[PDB]
Amino acid sequence: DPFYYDYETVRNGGLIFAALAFIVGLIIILSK
Amino acid sequence: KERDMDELKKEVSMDDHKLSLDELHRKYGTDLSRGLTPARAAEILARDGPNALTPPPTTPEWVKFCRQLFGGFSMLLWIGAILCFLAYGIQAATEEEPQNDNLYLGVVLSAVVIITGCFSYYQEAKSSKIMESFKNMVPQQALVIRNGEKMSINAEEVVVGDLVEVKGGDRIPADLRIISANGCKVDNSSLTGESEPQTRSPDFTNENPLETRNIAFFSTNCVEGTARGIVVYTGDRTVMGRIATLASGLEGGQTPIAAEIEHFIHIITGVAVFLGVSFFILSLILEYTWLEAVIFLIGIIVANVPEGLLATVTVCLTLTAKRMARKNCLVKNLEAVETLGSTSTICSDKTGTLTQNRMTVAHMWSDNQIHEADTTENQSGVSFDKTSATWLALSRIAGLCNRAVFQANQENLPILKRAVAGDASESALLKCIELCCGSVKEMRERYTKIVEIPFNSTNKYQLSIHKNPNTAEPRHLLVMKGAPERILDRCSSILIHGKEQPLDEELKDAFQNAYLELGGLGERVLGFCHLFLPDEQFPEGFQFDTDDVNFPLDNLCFVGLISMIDPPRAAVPDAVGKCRSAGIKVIMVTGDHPITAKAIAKGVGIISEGNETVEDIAARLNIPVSQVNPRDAKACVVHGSDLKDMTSEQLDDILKYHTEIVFARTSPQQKLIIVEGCQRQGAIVAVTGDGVNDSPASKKADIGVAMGIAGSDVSKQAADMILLDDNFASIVTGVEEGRLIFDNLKKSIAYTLTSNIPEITPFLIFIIANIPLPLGTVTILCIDLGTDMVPAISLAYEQAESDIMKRQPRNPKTDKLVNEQLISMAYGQIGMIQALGGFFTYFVILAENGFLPIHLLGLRVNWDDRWINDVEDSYGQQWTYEQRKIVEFTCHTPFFVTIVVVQWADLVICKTRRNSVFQQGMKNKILIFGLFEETALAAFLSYCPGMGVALRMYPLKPTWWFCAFPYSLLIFVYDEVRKLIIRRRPGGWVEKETYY
Amino acid sequence: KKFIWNSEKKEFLGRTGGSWFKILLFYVIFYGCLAGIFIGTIQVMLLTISEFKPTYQDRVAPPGLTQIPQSQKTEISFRPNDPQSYESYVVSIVRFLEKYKDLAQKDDMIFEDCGNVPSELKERGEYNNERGERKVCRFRLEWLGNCSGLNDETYGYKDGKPCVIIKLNRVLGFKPKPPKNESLETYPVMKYNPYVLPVHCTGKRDEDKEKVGTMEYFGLGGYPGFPLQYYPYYGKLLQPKYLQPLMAVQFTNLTMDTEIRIECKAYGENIGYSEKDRFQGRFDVKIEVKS
Ligand SMILES: *[C@@H]1O[C@H](CO)[C@@H](O[C@@H]2O[C@H](CO)[C@@H](O)[C@H](O)[C@H]2NC(C)=O)[C@H](O)[C@H]1NC(C)=O
Ligand SMILES: *[C@@H]1O[C@H](CO)[C@@H](O[C@@H]2O[C@H](CO)[C@@H](O)[C@H](O)[C@H]2NC(C)=O)[C@H](O)[C@H]1NC(C)=O
Ligand SMILES: CC(C)CCC[C@@H](C)[C@H]1CC[C@H]2[C@@H]3CC=C4C[C@@H](O)CC[C@]4(C)[C@H]3CC[C@]12C
Ligand SMILES: CC(C)CCC[C@@H](C)[C@H]1CC[C@H]2[C@@H]3CC=C4C[C@@H](O)CC[C@]4(C)[C@H]3CC[C@]12C
Ligand SMILES: CC(C)CCC[C@@H](C)[C@H]1CC[C@H]2[C@@H]3CC=C4C[C@@H](O)CC[C@]4(C)[C@H]3CC[C@]12C
Ligand SMILES: C[C@]12CC[C@H](O)C[C@H]1CC[C@@H]1[C@@H]2CC[C@]2(C)[C@@H](c3ccc(=O)oc3)CC[C@]12O
Ligand SMILES: *[C@@H]1O[C@H](CO)[C@@H](O)[C@H](O)[C@H]1NC(C)=O
Ligand SMILES: [Mg+2]
Ligand SMILES: [Mg+2]
Ligand code: NA
Repeated sequence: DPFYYDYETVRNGGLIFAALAFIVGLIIILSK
Repeated sequence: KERDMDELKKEVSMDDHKLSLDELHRKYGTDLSRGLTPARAAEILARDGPNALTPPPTTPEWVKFCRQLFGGFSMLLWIGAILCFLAYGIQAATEEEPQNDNLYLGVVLSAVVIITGCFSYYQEAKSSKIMESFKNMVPQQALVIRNGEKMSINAEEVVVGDLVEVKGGDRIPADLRIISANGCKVDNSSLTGESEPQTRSPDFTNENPLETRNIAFFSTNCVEGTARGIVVYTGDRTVMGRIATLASGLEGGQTPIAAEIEHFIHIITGVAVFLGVSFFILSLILEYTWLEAVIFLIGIIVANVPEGLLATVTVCLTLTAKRMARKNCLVKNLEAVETLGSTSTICSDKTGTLTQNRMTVAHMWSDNQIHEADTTENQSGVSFDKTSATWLALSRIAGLCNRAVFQANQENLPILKRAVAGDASESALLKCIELCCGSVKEMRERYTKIVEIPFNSTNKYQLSIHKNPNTAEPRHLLVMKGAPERILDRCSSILIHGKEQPLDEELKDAFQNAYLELGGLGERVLGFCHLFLPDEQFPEGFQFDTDDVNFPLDNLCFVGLISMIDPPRAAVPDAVGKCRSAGIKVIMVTGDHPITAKAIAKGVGIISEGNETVEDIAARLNIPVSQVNPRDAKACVVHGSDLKDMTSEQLDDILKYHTEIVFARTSPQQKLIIVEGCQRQGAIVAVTGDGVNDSPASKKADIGVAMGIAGSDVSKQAADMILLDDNFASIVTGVEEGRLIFDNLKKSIAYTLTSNIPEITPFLIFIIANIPLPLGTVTILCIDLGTDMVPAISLAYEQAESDIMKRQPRNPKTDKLVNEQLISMAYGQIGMIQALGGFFTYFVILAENGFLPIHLLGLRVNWDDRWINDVEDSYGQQWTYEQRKIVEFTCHTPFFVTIVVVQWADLVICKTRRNSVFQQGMKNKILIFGLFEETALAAFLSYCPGMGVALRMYPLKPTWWFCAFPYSLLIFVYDEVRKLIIRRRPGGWVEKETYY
Repeated sequence: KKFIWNSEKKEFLGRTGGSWFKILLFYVIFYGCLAGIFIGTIQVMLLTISEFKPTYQDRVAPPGLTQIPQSQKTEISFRPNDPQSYESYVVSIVRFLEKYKDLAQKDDMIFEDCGNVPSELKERGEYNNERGERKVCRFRLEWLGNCSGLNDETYGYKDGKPCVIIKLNRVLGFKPKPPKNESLETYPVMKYNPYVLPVHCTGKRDEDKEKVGTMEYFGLGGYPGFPLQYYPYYGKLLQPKYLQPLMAVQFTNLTMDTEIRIECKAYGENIGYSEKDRFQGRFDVKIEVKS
């Protein structure tokens, strides 16, 4: 039915993106 | 009535020193050789107060915490919180089921102010805490003669009118009136700035109590000799006491950064109330009532108040102050970190600040040639030639014929900073021999001294005879030193490369010109000579008792002169050059003698080589000084004696027509007068000093710089910045950082001020077009105090785009921190595009869910209604209340995300004000993390489970993340062509209209 | 310092005349370009959506359940005697049913007589524009017995024992699916389970359920629900003047001078509910006939 949206997949992707972007930024400020 | 009290303290002191010993003992009632009875001493001790300055005014910690809770920026946020609670109070009593938004915002603004206060308070308190760790006040007991007996009592138990004795090394307790001296030399450096140890004689010499020798002063140290005296002044009534009390009771002024923030708030609230009032009238003209229009006015005014710019500006200043504390340049006041950059006229002190305040061997004479020795504080200079026989003889004459030796603990300390017991001149000689000629311990004991002759009161000469340890000649080695005029009369032989020659005038006149060269250079010169006593007329058994002529006074062998002076610190000349390069006027203000002040000025850079004073031209032309036109003289020396008879206009002319000025023999009060004269011109002033005489000058100056170790406690407390390492180059670093953080603050402010247009425009058109609310309040908080915090803080880490130490100091009346160009950029061009991008994402979300944009007009009337659950969209569908409200909140979330997307480009373009993003480069790692954290945080606030419940932020369909991309690219390209036209065309359109 | 208004060297409000013209011209060109850009992008956005169907329809998954007296707080408080006390209600009922009169549904080119008995769904092809303007099934007021009447311009409704009709939220392409014959305890209802969306009202607690004595439902042919022959909806563009099904509910035995809560819950598989939106699927009302 067109009255359904897979919000769990989009939400999961957004949380994974936020996690990767934040850990990458942390690697950016830790130049070693 | 404290005005009169301060006025009687701005005047130079008076005295009664010029009195016969009988008139003095009659006025004070004291025995000249027995002092007074202990009962009389206790009666005065319990009559006027102990001999100690009244403690400073204690500053309770709740006072400065409330201070951090107030100010100019925090006050704007306070009025914003008050307006929020006023609006909420109106909304509570007047309408049904009032909204908690305004209350939420008011408590948030209050929390922002309180947190900023806690942070800034902890920082200033940390600075003062590490400052208390520098007060090493060791009690010092004075030697007082009372009832005919000598007793050592605490300095505070000393009273007025009692006999006091001081020994070489002891500190002058109170202000004494010398009655009997024995070759006594005191140290008036920390008080009157007099570098060389000024001797103290019982006879009155000068009408000025500071210049005369019959007066010892509070906080001064008796260098050599012993003396007696009657205490004339005690406690706060003393000279340095009146100076310290004047310093404590002076005005601090308004720092330039503070005035800039105030002007910034003036423009912020100006446009805020303009928009609020014009929209209040517009709302009443449309349909809304006074009840609603008042809430609109408060919402528009409060919305235009940067809530996070306070914490960002504070952290900016804190970061730069952190770098200052890293280089041992501590700032007591936070905003004081910026004043150095805005400075345009530096008034410096000579003794202890421009110089090392220590006698050092400057130049030597040998083979009719001048040899300059290394006079740096850390020994990082050129070393003279130390392989000739003339040096091997002169070094022994100095290392042997000298009453100077190291003390007990002088082992691990360096050769220069270590303490030496004796005369300052002999100390400089001992250090130079111990540094450039091995060691003087084994060199002095190698030549066993037989008979010596110390310095004489007339024809000052110091001689001594020693045994000869050479394995080729057993003749006695006699050495003697003294003034060159006393040694020239007792010399016939001259040493050269190892052999002797007669006193031919061809080289004797060359010695005279060398003497006048080292003398005219402001240095003190001495002559050294020696002679081999014939072991045939004075065998090894004969004892030359110091009674008659046992040594030939004349026919000696002169080896060479040895000059000495207090040399400037290592990086002092280079620092002065850097300051002048940045367009900062350097003016020396010292109480030392003019003959030495002019030499040190020319040696450090205050007086450029080639420039002539009003007297130099008259001397070069052999004409009276009253004839030369002062306009033909760029530099000028102003004596303190003449400064006393000056008016305001005269001092104004001295500073306006003379570029290199040197104030000599100036009292601390005159130093304050000079600082005020410089401030009358309207320029930022920085006073750099160490002694107590720098307290009233460092206090009244826009920014005071005290020496962390070589400085006095009074001027160190009355200052605004401390140099814990005494590295005068820190002044240059300070003037650089002060300009650096200034420009970075401009960038950071333009960033926070750009986000206000897309934060207010949704509400504005919500009032006009009557469309559903495009942007929510909590989302606005997630932008101002959420994402944008890291980019704005990272904007402080930006470096110089061009050379900042090259441009002239900013004009306070022209280059303001937030000029009308920043408003035209943030509020006018960039923020406008960001607002359009937000509205685009808004219309995309609503048109895709069934509400075409054209249909959104006049829809908010029934949209916001909580009971109309059948709201027709553009497709004929019926929407309930919560369904369409879910769309409005899931419509606020992408508006916030759109803000972050446009802030990416806004941050990259604000990072560079004139250079291109490709020229400067994304080398700011904090900025990269700022964008990464900003985006990750924005995504987390939308996709975290339970956000549409707590913060009412619902998840976004991925295509929403791209509705804002073209606007960001547009912003970036627009600002890029802006900076490109500014680069290619530096004349006026793009520069005077948008370049802020 | 705030009298920079003018000078003999040409300045107005802060700057000169030629500078005012330069800045004004720049801002006009700049904002004009911004407007053209926003309009062009909004046009592309208009080109990404169709005229016969909304792109996203998930935010209206559970249809709502509204009523005719759009009360300020879903409360019906009036006096059985004072005609002005219940004027706000009757006005909205007459205005709502003004499009259901026999004279309003007179054109045979846009109206189609569905039938006196609820039948299966009526699918009129696809949602494209290849077909002409679809037909809308008629719904005469006579179906709502005891709450329609043959009154004059003013529908003399019920003073004592009021009437409250319910309506299902019009959704494009929505096909209502009533519950299976395996009804999980659905409060006595007729056996016409296959071609009508059931809607049953009740109290809210042990008190409201006792105060509300008897309720009488009215619908198509006498069934308490919505007939499937009127669905699905094909948008306002393709089906203008569409009349969604209606179903009236009358509360005969009420306790006068007492505010009682009623919950009219619509049942079905394609009918969702929500603890946050008391209108999604269900519907609430606070009736109080104070004499
Ligand atoms: C509609 O209202 C009428 C009253 O106008 C109801 O008619 C009554 O019905 C009862 C049976 O339930 C009879 O005993 C009465 O004699 C009738 N009175 C009149 C005046 O006709 C009718 O029942 C109502 N319809 C429904 C479906 O409840
Ligand atoms: C309608 O409701 C009334 C109550 O308002 C019912 O009549 C009451 O019945 C109780 C006994 O259970 C008596 O104690 C009351 O005196 C009665 N009141 C009246 C006014 O008659 C009545 O039975 C209900 N009728 C229907 C058809 O539901
Ligand atoms: C201008 C460029 C270099 C910036 C690079 C970042 C861009 C490409 C990133 C930043 C945030 C990202 C989005 C983060 C969140 C969502 C939701 C997720 O469930 C699908 C991906 C999607 C839709 C991403 C698409 C790509 C995106 C827009
Ligand atoms: C809700 C709507 C109608 C309000 C419209 C406001 C527009 C027309 C206003 C808002 C801000 C204004 C600008 C503010 C800044 C500048 C720079 C200044 O030195 C001259 C005025 C100028 C160039 C203004 C032009 C008009 C302007 C763009
Ligand atoms: C001169 C050139 C570079 C300008 C080209 C404009 C481009 C960058 C703009 C014009 C219209 C824009 C699109 C308009 C429509 C859609 C559908 C929407 O649901 C998501 C945004 C999205 C996907 C936009 C992405 C960016 C876009 C394609
Ligand atoms: C409560 C509010 C009243 C007007 C209308 O009913 C909409 C309501 C919800 C949104 C709320 C406004 C009030 C002003 C805002 C806080 C005001 C604002 C926003 C951010 C900010 O920093 O300062 C003010 C603009 C809109 C606002 O957020
Ligand atoms: C449902 O079941 C009843 C008997 O339990 C039967 O009479 C009725 O016809 C059934 N309806 C359908 C649609 O199967
Ligand atoms: Mg803001
Ligand atoms: Mg000094
Ligand atoms: Na100060």
